[PDB]
Amino acid sequence: SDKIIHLTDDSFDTDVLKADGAILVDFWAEWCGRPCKMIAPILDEIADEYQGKLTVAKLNIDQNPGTAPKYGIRGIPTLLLFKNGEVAATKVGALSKGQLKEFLDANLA
Ligand SMILES: [Cu+2]
Repeated sequence: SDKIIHLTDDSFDTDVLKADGAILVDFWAEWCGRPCKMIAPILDEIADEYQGKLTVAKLNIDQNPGTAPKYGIRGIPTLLLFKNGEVAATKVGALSKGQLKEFLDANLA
């Protein structure tokens, strides 16, 4: 987890919406079991691998309850890709590294 911005509702406008470039935000909570657990190792790899192309960040919805409403998240994990203030694309549930790389490659072009 060294490269992964830990977000709060207070920091989201600054860290995400005012940032240059792309950032992938993982919405999660401790009560999400296996599907959240399954993507957390892969995100450390992606954050490493897309260094300078993309920032990965996590927001725990329990501890931070006002963000997922403004973007309509129904379930966790949900991954939202932001490019310069805007939602470019959404991926819901657990997925493999290979299909997470397909989602980021198609959208960082
Ligand atoms: Cu790390």
